[PDB]
Amino acid sequence: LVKKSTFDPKESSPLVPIPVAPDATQTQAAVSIFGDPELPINPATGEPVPAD
Amino acid sequence: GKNKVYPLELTLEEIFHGCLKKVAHKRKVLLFSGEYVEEERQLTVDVKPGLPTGTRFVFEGEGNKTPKKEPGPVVFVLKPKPHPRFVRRGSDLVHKVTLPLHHALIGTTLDIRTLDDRDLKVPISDIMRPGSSLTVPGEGMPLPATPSARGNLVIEIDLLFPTHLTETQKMLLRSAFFLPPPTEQNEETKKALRDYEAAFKHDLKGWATVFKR
Amino acid sequence: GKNKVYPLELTLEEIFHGCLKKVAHKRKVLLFSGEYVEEERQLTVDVKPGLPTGTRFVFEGEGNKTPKKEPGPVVFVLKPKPHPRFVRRGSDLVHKVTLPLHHALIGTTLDIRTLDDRDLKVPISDIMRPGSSLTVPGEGMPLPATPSARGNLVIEIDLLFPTHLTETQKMLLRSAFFLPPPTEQNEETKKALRDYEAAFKHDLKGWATVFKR
Amino acid sequence: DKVPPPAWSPVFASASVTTRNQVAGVRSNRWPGAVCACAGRHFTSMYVGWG
Amino acid sequence: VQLEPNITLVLKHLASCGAVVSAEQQAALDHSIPIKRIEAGLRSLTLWGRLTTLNGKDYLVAEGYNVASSKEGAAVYETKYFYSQDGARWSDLQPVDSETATRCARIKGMLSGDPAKNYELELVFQIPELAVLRCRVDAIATATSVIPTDSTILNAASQVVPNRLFAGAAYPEKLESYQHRFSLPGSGVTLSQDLRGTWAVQYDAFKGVAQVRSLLFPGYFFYYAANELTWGSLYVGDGLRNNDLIFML
Amino acid sequence: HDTAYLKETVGEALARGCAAAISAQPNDPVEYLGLWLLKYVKNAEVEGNFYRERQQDLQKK
Repeated sequence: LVKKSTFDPKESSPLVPIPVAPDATQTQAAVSIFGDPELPINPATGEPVPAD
Repeated sequence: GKNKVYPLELTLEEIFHGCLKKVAHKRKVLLFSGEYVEEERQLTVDVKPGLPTGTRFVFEGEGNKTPKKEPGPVVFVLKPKPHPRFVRRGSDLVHKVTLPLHHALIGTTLDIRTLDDRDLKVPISDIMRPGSSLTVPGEGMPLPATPSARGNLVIEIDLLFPTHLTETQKMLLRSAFFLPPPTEQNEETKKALRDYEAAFKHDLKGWATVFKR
Repeated sequence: GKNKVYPLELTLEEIFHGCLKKVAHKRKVLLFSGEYVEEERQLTVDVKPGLPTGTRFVFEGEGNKTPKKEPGPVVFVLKPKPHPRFVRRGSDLVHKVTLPLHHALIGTTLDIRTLDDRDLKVPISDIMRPGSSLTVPGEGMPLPATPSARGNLVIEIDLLFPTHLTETQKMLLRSAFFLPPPTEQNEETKKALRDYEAAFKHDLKGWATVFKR
Repeated sequence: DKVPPPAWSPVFASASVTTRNQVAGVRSNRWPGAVCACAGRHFTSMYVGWG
Repeated sequence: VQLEPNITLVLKHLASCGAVVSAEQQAALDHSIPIKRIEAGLRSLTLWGRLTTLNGKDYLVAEGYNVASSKEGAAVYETKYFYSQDGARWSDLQPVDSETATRCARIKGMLSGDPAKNYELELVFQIPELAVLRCRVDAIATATSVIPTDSTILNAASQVVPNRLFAGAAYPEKLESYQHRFSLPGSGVTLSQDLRGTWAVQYDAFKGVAQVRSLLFPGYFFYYAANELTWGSLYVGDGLRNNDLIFML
Repeated sequence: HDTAYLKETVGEALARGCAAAISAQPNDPVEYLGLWLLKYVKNAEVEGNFYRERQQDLQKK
């Protein structure tokens, strides 16, 4: 009952929250070996970019 | 009598989370001297999450003070700064994305970065019509009335058609756009499609997978 | 100083060619009797070719006649009746046609019957973008100023995308939308394309051309 | 759908089509659990599941 | 005693029941599950099951929830569902409104591969395949989601949290030792309160591994190791429902 | 009179709220006091709700 009766004046913090998350550059590189990466589409002309 | 209105600029992230902005006010008290006396007054404005555009904040008692009449209130009007991705409409968000034609037909996943630190990969449900849109519920601005409900993010789909197509490419398009239903194809048709797919998905001489240069 | 305004409805063909409409006007003259007495007048209005919508025709001295004041003029305003094909937008017509997706990409020839009794076949010049348009010079409404020059007929294109596509149909579409340039294709690729085309256009067991059931 | 589902649906072992040594077989639709696989000269059939 | 079922242990214990995943897909699953978990801001994300399609590209569905509280006597989990043809890249599964939630249960037959397929139903109604897939997952989760009893407890502010002092369920062979996830810890509602002949339990008393299979949904399995407190469930096979249960038994 | 009306109506609640504002030392005491009173009436009713729910569960068990 004390826990439910505690006042909690949640006010707008001046700073936008920032996320605490470990870096994922290493893991993202490992994932990229799975599957075929689709050829990117040139924004200027919808035709695909040159490839080999 | 007369009130002074001041535009107040915020980013979409501040509106989503709820900012506590501090603003400086220049109050001009008028006296016998030719020049006026000005001072800087700091005001704390509390914007709650999901407040609609055009919200007016008024501070009574603050403003340029003529010797006789008590100064009128100062007015702060809320307007949002432009955002590279989302433009707000009513209570939800609008995301305009340019989409390649083959992404519309075959179907891919649109990847967007929300105002909250979450990453969405919404799939393309079916053949997107020209001018059609896709709606993701519970991804817009929070409701000003209740701090738990959210609007539905609206993705206005814009189609990017290819600029060139070869005669052989058009022939392949025509065959795919008039293929008989699978309960009608001949045995030659089934064998022909199998041969083409095997020669299209070839690991070495096939063009299914290519590496950009 | 009151005037009688009467809408005048004309078909697009009449305005294009120039009609000669005979209209009936009911003029009321007030007498000593409790009720009025009215007569039907015949007025000849000569609409010139390609007159803009909203043209006002005024007949001076024609209107309800009060015992004292000379009757005011009667006003005829020109408005066009709806047309199954064309809606005029200024000096030129506008045609809205629903276009198949494969018609847009591959390219076909639209069929349009003009206001003049001449058939028109306009090819699709390139990849029709969603919300794009096509213009045919010299196929619009005649200019009111000069009786020879006309506007330009404008085709407003609204693509009709297919409703269902099978997995094998999508696979062929992906191969068509990612085919390597002809200077890059392998020898196996050229052989595969030649084999598939010869089977898709098979004279007896191919689906290149079929007869509707 | 108005198209009856054909039996012996395909089954793959790799997402990419450029893998060097990948096995590939078929899986029956009429009997759920029956699968046939073949890698070169080594092929085998097996049925596991409810009868 | 666990806080989240392991993907490896679930695949290991359910390999006998045919609940297996391709080795390359298993390798991709290990890398891409933490990536999606961080990207979606979820504190829990595990593989829910695998659905068979007419193509070899099956649907891999993994569910995840961020909050879980008691609401009107039902343990409500704000679950988020994701699907992926391969283990590399995941997409989202949006919830389905009620009007299409009733017109999707009448569509039967195992699904196709491409999620951009539209089914036509009777005037004609167009319904995306992804909507049909979401319906089947929701229906199976409502009927089959099972956890050991007393494994969850209510803290202050009415939230369901894992029981850190859960000592295990005595008599794991009995169906009274298992309950639905959405059942409140106080309520004595278990799998015994369901239909008499819809749940089959095979308990290995020596190895201390209890196995639960759903007869109304034949593709659902759930294991519970007794020597070490570890339980997990996985649905493998098509999402269709078994209606004529009385004739089969 | 007016003082008696104020004391017996809001005298006790306001004193508790003022004590909380003194200890908390917020950045805006007037808003803090206003929200405290709104919470003050809210926790009282849910306290009765909590007692009723606890009694109901024991009887049901």
